[PDB]
Amino acid sequence: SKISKVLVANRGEIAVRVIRAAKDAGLASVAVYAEPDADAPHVRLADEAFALGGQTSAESYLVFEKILDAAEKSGANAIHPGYGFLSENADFAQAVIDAGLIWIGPSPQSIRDLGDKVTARHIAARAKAPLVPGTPDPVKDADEVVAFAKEHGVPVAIKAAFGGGGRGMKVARTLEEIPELFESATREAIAAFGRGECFVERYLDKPRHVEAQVIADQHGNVVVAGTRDCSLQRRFQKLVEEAPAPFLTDAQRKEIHESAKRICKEAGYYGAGTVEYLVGQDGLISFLEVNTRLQVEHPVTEETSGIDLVRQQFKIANGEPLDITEDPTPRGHSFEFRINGEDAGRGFLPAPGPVTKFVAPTGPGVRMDSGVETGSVIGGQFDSMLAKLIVTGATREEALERSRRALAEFTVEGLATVIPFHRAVVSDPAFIGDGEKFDVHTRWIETEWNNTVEPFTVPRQTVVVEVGGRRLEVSLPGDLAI
Amino acid sequence: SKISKVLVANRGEIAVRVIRAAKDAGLASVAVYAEPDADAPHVRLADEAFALGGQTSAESYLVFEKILDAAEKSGANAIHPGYGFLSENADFAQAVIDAGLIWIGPSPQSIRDLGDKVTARHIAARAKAPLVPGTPDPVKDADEVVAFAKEHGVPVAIKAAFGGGGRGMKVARTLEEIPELFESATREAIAAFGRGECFVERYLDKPRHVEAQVIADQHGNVVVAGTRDCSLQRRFQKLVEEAPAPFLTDAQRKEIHESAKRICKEAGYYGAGTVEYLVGQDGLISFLEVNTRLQVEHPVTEETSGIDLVRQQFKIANGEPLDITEDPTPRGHSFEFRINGEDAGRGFLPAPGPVTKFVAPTGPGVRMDSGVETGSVIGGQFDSMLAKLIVTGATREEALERSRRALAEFTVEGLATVIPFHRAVVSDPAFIGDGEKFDVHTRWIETEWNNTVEPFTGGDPIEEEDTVPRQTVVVEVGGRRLEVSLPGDLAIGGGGGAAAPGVVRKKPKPRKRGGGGAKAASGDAVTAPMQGTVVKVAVEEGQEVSAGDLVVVLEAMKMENPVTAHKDGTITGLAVEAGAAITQGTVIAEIK
Amino acid sequence: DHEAHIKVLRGEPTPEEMAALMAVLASAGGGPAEPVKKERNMWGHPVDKLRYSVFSWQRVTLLERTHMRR
Amino acid sequence: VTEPSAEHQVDIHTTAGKLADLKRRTEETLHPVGEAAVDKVHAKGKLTARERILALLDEGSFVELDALAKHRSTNFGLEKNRPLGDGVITGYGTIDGRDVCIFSQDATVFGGSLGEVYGEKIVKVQELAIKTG
Ligand SMILES: CCC(=O)SCCNC(=O)CCNC(=O)[C@H](O)C(C)(C)COP(=O)(O)OP(=O)(O)OC[C@H]1O[C@@H](n2cnc3c(N)ncnc32)[C@H](O)[C@@H]1OP(=O)(O)O
Ligand SMILES: Nc1ncnc2c1ncn2[C@@H]1O[C@H](COP(=O)(O)OP(=O)(O)OP(=O)(O)O)[C@@H](O)[C@H]1O
Ligand SMILES: Nc1ncnc2c1ncn2[C@@H]1O[C@H](COP(=O)(O)OP(=O)(O)OP(=O)(O)O)[C@@H](O)[C@H]1O
Ligand SMILES: *C(=O)CCCC[C@@H]1SC[C@@H]2NC(=O)N[C@@H]21
Ligand SMILES: [Mg+2]
Ligand SMILES: [Mg+2]
Repeated sequence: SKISKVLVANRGEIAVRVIRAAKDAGLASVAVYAEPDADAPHVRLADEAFALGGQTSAESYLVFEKILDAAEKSGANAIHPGYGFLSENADFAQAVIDAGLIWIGPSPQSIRDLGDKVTARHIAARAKAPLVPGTPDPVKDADEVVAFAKEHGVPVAIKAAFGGGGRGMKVARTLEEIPELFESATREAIAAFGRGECFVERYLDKPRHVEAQVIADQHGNVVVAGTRDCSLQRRFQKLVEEAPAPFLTDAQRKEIHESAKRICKEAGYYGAGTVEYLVGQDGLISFLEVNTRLQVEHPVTEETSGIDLVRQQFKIANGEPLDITEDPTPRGHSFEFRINGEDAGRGFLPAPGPVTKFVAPTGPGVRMDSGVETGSVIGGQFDSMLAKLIVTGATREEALERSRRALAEFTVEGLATVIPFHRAVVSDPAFIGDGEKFDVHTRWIETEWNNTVEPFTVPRQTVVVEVGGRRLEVSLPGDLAI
Repeated sequence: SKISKVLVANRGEIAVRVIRAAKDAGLASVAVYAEPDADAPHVRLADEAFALGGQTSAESYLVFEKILDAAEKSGANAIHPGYGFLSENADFAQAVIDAGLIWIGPSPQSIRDLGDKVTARHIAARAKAPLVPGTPDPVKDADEVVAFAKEHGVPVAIKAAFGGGGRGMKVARTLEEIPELFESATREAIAAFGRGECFVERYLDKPRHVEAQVIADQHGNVVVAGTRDCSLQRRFQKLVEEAPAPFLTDAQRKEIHESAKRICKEAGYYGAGTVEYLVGQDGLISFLEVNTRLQVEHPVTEETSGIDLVRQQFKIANGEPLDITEDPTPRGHSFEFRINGEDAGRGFLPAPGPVTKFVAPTGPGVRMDSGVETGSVIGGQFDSMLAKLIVTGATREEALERSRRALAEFTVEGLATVIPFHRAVVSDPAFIGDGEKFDVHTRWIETEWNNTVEPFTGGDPIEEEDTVPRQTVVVEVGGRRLEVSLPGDLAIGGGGGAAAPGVVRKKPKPRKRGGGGAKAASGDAVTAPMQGTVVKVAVEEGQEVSAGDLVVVLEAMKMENPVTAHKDGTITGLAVEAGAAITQGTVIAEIK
Repeated sequence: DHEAHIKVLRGEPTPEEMAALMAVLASAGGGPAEPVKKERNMWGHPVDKLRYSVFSWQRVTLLERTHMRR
Repeated sequence: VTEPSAEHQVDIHTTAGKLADLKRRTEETLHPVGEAAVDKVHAKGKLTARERILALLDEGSFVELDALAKHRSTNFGLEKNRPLGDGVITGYGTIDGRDVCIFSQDATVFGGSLGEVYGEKIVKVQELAIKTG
C-alpha cells in the first residue's frame, strides 16, 4: 500500500521532474519512451527505461496496454502520469487501479466529474463558488443561445462540455453570429472532442487568469499552497506565469483561498490539483475550471511557498495525512517562462528542428526544468515546450531584474524559440506594472503587444525469441558489427 | 557618489557572481583577466573586458597599478574585489579611495584593525564577545608559552598575529614541544607573512566551525542575516557548508547573533562581512575571526534568508541605509559544496587539466555558481575551485536527499574533483546526525572519514584488457533498455577474426620516467616536477648541498611544493629566480 | 583473467533477458572462427609483372622484399 | 599599460603567445583573400577549394601541407598581394578508409592561375603520392 517503484507515464520536462522526485524520496523510477525519444534525457536519468515503440503519442504514450505492460514488466507498483496524455483519463486511472497499482493522482470519479464542465459548474454552484452567468445545461440549439444572448447581453462564449486545449472557445459579438458559430461549435465538439455537447456563458472582455494550487488529502484535509497568475497567453495557452498572483486585494485573495477549499471538498477531490478562476476588469472573481492533475506551473508555487508538490503527491497516494496544516506564507515572487519551440516573429508557429546549442543560465534565483540538451532533435509529434525557466526574487521587481539577466544569458540555437518574446515582455511596461496594477490579460499578446520579433532564419533490426514461457523481442542497431 | 560602472577585480565564479549582480542592479560591468583567463566565462559575460597581462597572480591580479589602469581606461567608477587577491588589502582599498572610486567594501582602517589578530582580540574583548583563554598580547618567548601551558593546561595553539589561509597555527600536546614549536612557528611566520609575531591560546579538541553573516551599513545599523556551519575542512579550508547552523541551542544562537553585532559596531565595520566562531564539544563558543570580505559561502545564507548579499553590498557602498531592519527568519536548509579540482583519493592534492565535460545538475532546489565550462583549461597558477553547488530543501533531511540526487547528476571529466567525497559525505552517518547532534568537526575529513575513493586515472588504459577497443550499443530486450559495451575482438560463440597476423596485447607502460631506483642515473640536473612559479630559491651557484636539501619552492594551484637535491654535490648552473614561471621538466640546476 | 569481457553498463536484466541477449549476440557473431593458416601462393603476383630497370632499387625493396616476406 | 580585449595579443615572447600566433595564421588561411570572396563563391553556388577537399575526404582525415606558403615574385607589383597558400590547397587524407593524396585549386587567388609556389606545392603532393603508392 506504499509506493516502492514509480513508472512515469510521460516524457520530457515532467518525466525528468518526477524521476528526480522519486530519487529524492528514495523510490525507484521507470521511464517509458517512444521511438523518437530513445535519446531523451529522462530515458537516461531514470533507474530503468522501457521502449513503448510507436512513432507518435497515439501509438506510444496514449496506449493503456503499452503503459500497463511496461509497468508489469518493470515491476513498478505505482504510476505517475505527469500532465497531459492520460493524466486526466478516468478510464486509464480506473485501469491502473484495477491492475493493482497505486495511481498517483485523484480518483477516477473525481476526474470524471470535474472533467465534465457541466458537472463542474454544478459542483461549483453547490460549493457557492463565484460563477459567470451561463446555462446550467448544454444548449439544445442555436436558438437557445440566441435567447441567452438576448437575455444577458453580448458578447457570449460557446464551449464544448468536454475536452480542452483552449481551442474549444468560440466568441459571438452580435445576435447574427450565433447560428454559424453554434453550428461550427457543434461540428468541432463532435469531431475533436468525441462529444458534441456545448454550453454558453458570458464572455469576459480582458480578464486575468488566476489559479490556486490546492494540496488535497485523502482524509479530508485541504490546503491551498498559494495563488498564481497566468494572464499572458496565446491561443488560450500560457507562456509566462507568476506566483503569488500579483495585485489582488486581500478580499480577493480570500474568497479564492476559500472557493478552492470549498470546491475541492464538495467534489471530494484528493491529491494535487488547481482551481482556475478569472478576474475581470471590474474585479469580480469567477470560477472557470478545476485541473485534476499536477499543473505545469507548479515550480513557481514550489519556489514561493517551499513545498515540494510531487513529493506531496507521493505522500497523498500513500494515504498519509498532510503534514502542512495551514496555508503557507510566500517568501518571495517567482516568474516562470516556457521555452517553446515556436517562432514569435511568425505568429507563434511551431518549428521542428535540431537543438544545436542549449546553454541554460545559472546563478542566483535561477532554476531550469528542461527536457532537452545540446544535440536533441525536436519533431512535430509532441508539444513544443523544451524547458521552463523559473526566476525567483525577494520582490516582484527583483524577480523581473533577475529575469532580464537570466533571459539574456539563456542561449538556444538550431530552431526558433519564444526567448525573444520573453526578453521583450519582461521589459514591456504593461507587464512591469505601475505598482498597483498591470495591463496584460488573456489576449494581450495577440492584440496589444508590439511584436517586434524578427523571424527566425539505419532501421533497427529485431529478433523474436522465446525463453521458457515468455516471448521476447531483442532490438539491435541495424549496423551491429560484432 | 553612486555606483554606475563596477570593475570586478577578480576571476572565476566570484567574478561571474558579481557581474550577474551588477546586471541585475542595472550597472555596467568591467572584467579584468590575466592571459590564462582570456577565454574564461566572466571575460565574455562582462559588458567590457580588459587584459591585465602576465601569466600569474603576482603580475596579473595583485598589481594595484594594473587594476587601477583598467578602471581608468574603462571609466568604471566603482571597484569590487571579490574575495581573495586584494579583497583584504587595506593598502589597495586606500589606493582605490585616493584614486576616487567607490570601494565596494569596508574601510581600510577596519580592514587593518580586523586583520591584525591581536588588535582583533582587543576589539572582541572590548565588545565582550565570548573568547577562549589566551594571551592578550603576543608571546615573547617559548618560556612564556611554557608558563601559559602550565597555567591553562595542554594542548595549546600558537598562532601568527597576521596568519591566514590555515597556515598560521600549530599545536603543542605537551610542555616539551613548546620550544621547537615556538621557534619553528616564528621562523615560518617571518617567511610566509613577513611578521613573525605570534600568540598562544587554548586548543579545542573537536570543535565545530560556526560563522555569522553580518550586513552593516555606514549609518551604524547592523543585521545578522544568518548563521552557517563550515565544520568540514581539508586542512583548514572549507569544503562543505550549511545554512543555518545545525543543532545549536537557542542560547548559543542568540549569543552568536548578539556578539556578532557588538563586534561589528565596536570595530566600526560596514559592508558585508562575516564573524567566525568555534564551538567546542562542551558547547562553549569562542570568537575566532572577522572576515572583512564577502564569504564564498554566502549563497547558502542567500538561499535561506532570501537576501541578495552582493546587491546589499552595492547599496552599502552607495551609502544607503539598510532596507532590512531585523534579522531575517531562515526558511529551509541549504548545503554548499565546493567543486575543487582535487583528487580525494590522493590526499586532496590539486592538479591542473582540461574540463573536457561539465554537466551541472538542474531542477528543484539546485543552484550552480561555476567559473568553468566544457572546454575550459585549469592552469597551475590559480586556485583549484571550479564551481559551487548549492542544494536547498524544506528541512535538513530534504536538503540532504536533494543533495544526493544533485551530486549523482553532476558530471565532470578531464581532471579530478571532489565529487566522490561529496557523494560519500552526504550519506555518511557521521554527517547525517541522530536528529539532535552530529559527529563532524574541523578535523573529521583528514582523521576520521573512511576514505574509500580510488585515485583519479581518467581514461588512460592501465591494464592489458583496457587496450582492447570497444563499441557501445543500445539493446532492447523485452522492452528493457540496456547499454552494452562490446570488445572489438569478441569471440562469442563461434565468432572469430580476433587480432591479426602479428598483433600482441600487453600491459601498457605508464607515461612516467621509471622510478625512484633510477632517480638520476648519472643525472646532475634537477628538474621541476610540475608546472608552476618559483616562489623561493634556497641556494646560490657554487653552494654545496646534500641529498634532501631544499633547492627551490614552486607554487602550483596556490600550494607550495619543495624541490630538493636528489644527490650530494655543488649547485652549478642555477637557472631560475624567484617569480619565474617554470614548466614540468625544466632544469632548475645541476648538482656537481 | 586479462581479457575483455562484455559489459552491461546500464540496466539490470533478469536471467531470461540475459539469456535471450546472449543467444542473439552469439548468433550474430560469426566470420572465420578457427581458420586455417592462409596458404601462400605467389604464382603470378603483380610485382612479377612490372618492368624493372636493370639497376632499379625496387628490385630489392619491392620484388625481393615481396618474394621473401614470410 | 592595460589593453582592451579587442586589441590585446598574448605576449609573443611566451609559448602561449606563440601558440596564439599560430592560431591567428591558421585562421587567416581559411579566407586568404577575405570573406567577401568566399561569399561571392557561395552566391555563385559553388564550393570553395577547401570545402571541396573536406567534402570529398572522410571527416577529420585531412592533413594539409604548405598551408602558410606565399609567393615570392616581384614582377608587376605582385609583391603587394601574397595570399596564404598561394592559391592551391594540398595534403593527404582518407576516402572510405584508404589513404589518398589530394590537391584543390582556388579560383579566387589570381584567378586560380599557376605560379611558382603553387606548382611547387602540387609537385610536393605528386611526389608524395608516387613515393607512397
Ligand atoms: C600556358 C600559358 C597560358 O596558359 S597563358 C594563361 C591563359 N590566360 C587566361 O587568362 C585564360 C583565360 N582567362 C580569362 O579570360 C578569364 O580569366 C577566365 C579564365 C575565363 C575566367 O574568367 P572570370 O571567371 O570572369 O575571371 P576574370 O578573368 O574576370 O578575373 C579573374 C581574376 O584573376 C586574374 N587572372 C585571370 N587569369 C590570370 C592569369 N592567367 N594570370 C594572372 N592573373 C589572372 C584576373 O586578372 C582577375 O584578377 P582581378 O580579380 O581582376 O584582380
Ligand atoms: N468565460 C470566459 N471568458 C473569457 N475567456 C475564457 C472564458 N472561459 C475560458 N476562457 C479562456 O479559456 C482558456 C482557459 O479555459 P479552459 O482552461 O476552461 O479551457 P481548456 O480548453 O479546457 O483548457 P486547458 O484544459 O488547457 O486548461 C483561457 O484562455 C481563458 O482565457
Ligand atoms: N583555538 C583553536 N582550536 C582549534 N582549531 C582552531 C583554533 N583556532 C583556529 N583553529 C582552526 O583554524 C581554522 C581557521 O583559522 P584562522 O581563522 O586563524 O585562519 P583562516 O580562516 O585561514 O584566516 P583568514 O580567513 O583570515 O585568512 C578554524 O576553522 C579552525 O579549524
Ligand atoms: C585566488 O585565486 C582565489 C582565492 C581562493 C582563496 C580564498 S581565501 C579565502 C576564501 N576561502 C577559500 O577557500 N577561498 C577563498
Ligand atoms: Mg485550464
Ligand atoms: Mg577563517
